[PDB]
Amino acid sequence: GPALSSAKLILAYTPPGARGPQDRREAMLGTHVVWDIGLQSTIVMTIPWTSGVQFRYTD
Amino acid sequence: GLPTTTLPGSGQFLTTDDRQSPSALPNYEPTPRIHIPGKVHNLLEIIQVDTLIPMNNTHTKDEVNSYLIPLNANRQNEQVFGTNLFIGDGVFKTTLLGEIVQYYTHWSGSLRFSLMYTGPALSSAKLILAYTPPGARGPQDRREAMLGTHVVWDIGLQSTIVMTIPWTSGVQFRYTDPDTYTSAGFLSCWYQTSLILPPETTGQVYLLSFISACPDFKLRLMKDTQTISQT
Amino acid sequence: GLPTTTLPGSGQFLTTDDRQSPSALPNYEPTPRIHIPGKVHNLLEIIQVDTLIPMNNTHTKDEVNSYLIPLNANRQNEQVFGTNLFIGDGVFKTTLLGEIVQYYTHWSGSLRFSLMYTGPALSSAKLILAYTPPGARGPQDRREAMLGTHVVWDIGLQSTIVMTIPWTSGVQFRYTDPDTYTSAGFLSCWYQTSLILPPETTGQVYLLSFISACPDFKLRLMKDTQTISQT
Amino acid sequence: VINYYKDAASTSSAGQSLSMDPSKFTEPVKDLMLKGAPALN
Amino acid sequence: VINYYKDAASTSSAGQSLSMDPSKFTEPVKDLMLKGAPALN
Amino acid sequence: QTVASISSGPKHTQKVPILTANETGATMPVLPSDSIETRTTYMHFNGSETDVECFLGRAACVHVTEIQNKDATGIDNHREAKLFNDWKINLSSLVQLRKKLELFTYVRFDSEYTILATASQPDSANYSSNLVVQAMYVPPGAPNPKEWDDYTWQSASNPSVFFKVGDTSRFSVPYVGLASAYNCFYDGYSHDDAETQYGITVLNHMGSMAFRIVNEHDEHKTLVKIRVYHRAKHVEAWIPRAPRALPYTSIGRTNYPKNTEPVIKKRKGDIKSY
Amino acid sequence: GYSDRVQQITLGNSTITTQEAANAVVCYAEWPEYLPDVDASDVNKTSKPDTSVCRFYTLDSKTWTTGSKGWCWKLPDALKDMGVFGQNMFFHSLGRSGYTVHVQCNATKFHSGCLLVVVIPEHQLASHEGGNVSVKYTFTHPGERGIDLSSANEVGGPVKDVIYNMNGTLLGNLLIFPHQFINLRTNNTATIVIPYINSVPIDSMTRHNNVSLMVIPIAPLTVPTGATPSLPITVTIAPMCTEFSGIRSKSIVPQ
Ligand SMILES: COc1cc(CC(=O)c2ccc(C#N)cc2)c([N+](=O)[O-])cc1OC
Repeated sequence: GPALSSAKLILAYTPPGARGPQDRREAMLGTHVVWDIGLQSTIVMTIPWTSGVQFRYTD
Repeated sequence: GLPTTTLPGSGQFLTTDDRQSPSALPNYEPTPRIHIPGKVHNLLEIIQVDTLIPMNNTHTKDEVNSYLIPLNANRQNEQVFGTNLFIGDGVFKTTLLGEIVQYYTHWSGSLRFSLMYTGPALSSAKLILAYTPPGARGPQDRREAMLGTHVVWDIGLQSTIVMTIPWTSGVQFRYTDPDTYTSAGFLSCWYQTSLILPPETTGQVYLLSFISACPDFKLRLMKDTQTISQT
Repeated sequence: GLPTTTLPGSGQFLTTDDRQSPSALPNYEPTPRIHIPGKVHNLLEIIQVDTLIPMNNTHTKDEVNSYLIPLNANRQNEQVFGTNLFIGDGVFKTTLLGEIVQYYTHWSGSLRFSLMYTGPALSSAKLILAYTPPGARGPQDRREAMLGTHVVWDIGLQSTIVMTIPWTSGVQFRYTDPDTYTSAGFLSCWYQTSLILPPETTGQVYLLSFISACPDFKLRLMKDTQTISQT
Repeated sequence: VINYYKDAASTSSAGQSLSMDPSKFTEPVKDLMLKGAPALN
Repeated sequence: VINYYKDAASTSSAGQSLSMDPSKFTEPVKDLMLKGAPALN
Repeated sequence: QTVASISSGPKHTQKVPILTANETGATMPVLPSDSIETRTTYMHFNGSETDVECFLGRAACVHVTEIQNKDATGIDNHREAKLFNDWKINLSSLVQLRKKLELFTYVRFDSEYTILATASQPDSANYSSNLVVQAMYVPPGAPNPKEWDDYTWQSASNPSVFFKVGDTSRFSVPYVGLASAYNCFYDGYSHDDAETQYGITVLNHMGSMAFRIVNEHDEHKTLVKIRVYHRAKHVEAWIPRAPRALPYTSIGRTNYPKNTEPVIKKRKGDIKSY
Repeated sequence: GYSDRVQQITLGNSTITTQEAANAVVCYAEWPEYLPDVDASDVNKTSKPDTSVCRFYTLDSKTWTTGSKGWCWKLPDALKDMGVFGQNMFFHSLGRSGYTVHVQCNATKFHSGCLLVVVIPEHQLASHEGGNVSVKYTFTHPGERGIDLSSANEVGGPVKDVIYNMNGTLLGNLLIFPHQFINLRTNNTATIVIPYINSVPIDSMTRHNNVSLMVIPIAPLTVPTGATPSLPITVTIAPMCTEFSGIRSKSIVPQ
């Protein structure tokens, strides 16, 4: 978006066990990143390996 | 003559001051001390000795029964007794601990609450004592009680169970006079399994409860007690 | 008995004396100290923290607007605000500095007066703050003001300008209570160039002013304040 | 703490005993009982 | 300055603290800000 | 000793000490030497009089009450007849000292009390009686006096002072708070209840001070007014707050009157007026 | 290469970033810490959930309009229904905690407005009824919705004149408390780290709110010509060095 515009978004990773968040509050309760749009154009949120069994199926 | 300036307060009689004063009997020689057992130096020494709690203070007048906590055979998960922990009032008010505690305004430390089983040797039982720290209500069923500090007591050869009521508080001192901010919580007892009597036995079974202080204990600001008068 | 002579004053109660007195609670053991952040040792510590000045105290009642100093676009060399420097009265009377200052009779030292611009980022402006030491009247036009202690402030990335009001006096202490002999002078602000707003912008622009003391500061002779009574 | 008077009774309060041994009241048993060991062995 | 009384509360006023550190109020910022350097760098 | 201002001359640099950003929340220690040419001067000042120990270290009246010596015959309520009286200890009844204490959030200190008793005989009297006052401290939990002659005045454990009217009583009391410091404010309740009281009135249950006149009655009636003064010593204060601006309405709560005059003075003229 | 402007804060599995901050404030220059033995009183061994409670929780965004008076939240109240932190609050008799408060509000270089963001320890509110009326439990425990200073009074509630800080002191002197400003032309966010401040080692987390957080518009909001006359304000709070003690049954509170 244009340089003179602004915004603050929040990315969120919801580990298995519960449903996909239906509202920001629900999402924010798990792994997340509050991104402030600015000079640095890109936000990098990592999705940390969160699992019991140490390998998942690609299928 | 040394110049002096008398300060405000001069002439006052403060019942609490500790100064010297002339002896009205000069040269009097008091009687020699002899050895006498049982010397007491601090009241904190004696409140560590436990005395019986009149837990069952449900009678019309004072009586030995006020100290007997009834226990019923084949009852399950039911409540045996309950009480708040205002040690300066209620069941505690007449006990040695309560009596001494009332001579002071503040208290802190841990309490030692114990129960001694008196039912027949060939009988059995498993009870659960529970301390509910301030913040929530007195437990209404075993489950609620068990969620906090507790002890599962197995009646057996060793007749007495000693559950300590660990000092659990934010502010480091409570008032002896019942005060809400400084409430200590609740004490309750329930059936873990039930009381079982042997054949040819039908008599009532009782529990004796005691209260005393741990070395943990502290009392401050001496004051008069509500336990005596004339108007 | 040691011969003594009581001096005049004996028996008096001087609210300011500092003597010893017997404790009414002997052997009482106060609660242990624990760490608590934000300890204050001297009032001179806290008056160095600045608070907002209700410079625009031109309203019918107290309100947030009393703290907003209006700035107008495309005005040139005109006056923005003015005030005398009786820190114990006027606009200063309700500020932390003024409030504390009023607990004392004398003051000395340098004041820290600052302005923070709140207008849109894409707007610009150059103002001039000026301190007029005692002896002459409060400046009536920029030229008059500029002839004394002043600061030309360029609004920019750094939002706040801090103009110090250097201790300028003959006698080394002034009265907190407004007194002519000990007057501190005047403070004024003018347009150096003008306030310029960007396109699509019409909203009002405001300035926030703060007041605090420099380490320079001194206060003497504690007294009661006119800022409280009953009812 | 200068005693202005000749007799002992004249002096002020004694100050904390600092003895504090409750055992002569809490544990006046003949055979020592160790906490943790069977009260009745 | 001889204390006639046994308890601490009896003694007179403490005397000047002589600590005087206003920074915990005037400069409670996480990143140190040097006078003269850009407040916002 | 300490320098009040160092000698500073002309300036032309990229180091601009007078340009800051107050939104950081800091008050940069800018000095006159940072914006004008200064000469050297010394402090010749330590700021001893603004030390909290000094600020709260002087006696302030914290309560005025009244008791009287008269025939008690027939009187049913001694307390009401003022044959003896009470004072629910608190330091926020009289506003002067209160505003000072409330300059801080937490406060710890020992207290030195000075009690003054003055006699008065409004009606016809042949002489001024020589009355002795007894001030007894009744800690919460101690039995309260009901009659000016209860067994309670034996004061076997409660500390109490006896002094002549017209004279003054003095003694100090150690820091009696239950916590590590006293609270000047308390954003809380005694327990989680829908109707219970809010504020420090919940924490301030310090007990009462019972006053009475030991003498039996004389033919006339004597009115004794009692004034209690408080001086703090060995002071400690934490978390300074905004000074009280509006008038008080009640002991312990921050409440202020409805429809109060504005506190900030209104300019007689412009925002440009001197 | 670094700047007060750009910052990252990571607690638990939550991370907030800002590219337009104005440093950060650490109340009374003290970072939060756990309760040391020397200061402890309660003999119970405490519980330190660590990462499961010491993370950022985001409250519902408020809407800043040209007529807003301000908002007031209270801690720990504001987080009583926030994940495991909330649960621990009610299941324990006692507890202590510090926080990292992050208030967000972005606009454009054409807007203008200045919010005061302050933390007030022991913010004892006043009753609008005056005299000696109290303020009912419910009204000082608004939860995450907080108190709206531009809403009307209500029986049993507190007074809400922004000007008198809801306690009889003037707004202008609120700056003596650890604070920060969000001045749209400079700021985008405000960050304040709060250490445990109390006269007791640990306390009840339900009957006592240790501090209240206030976001107060000082310089009113102004938007460019023909733009939406409002901006959202978002508050994100993360507990730190949280300790819980005296676990029992779950507490039941007024309403
Ligand atoms: C002289 O009258 C007495 C007064 C007091 C009350 C006291 O000292 C106090 C001071 C400040 C604060 C605060 N904040 C709370 C209480 C006590 N007392 O508390 O025990 C005894 C008195 O006579 C033994």
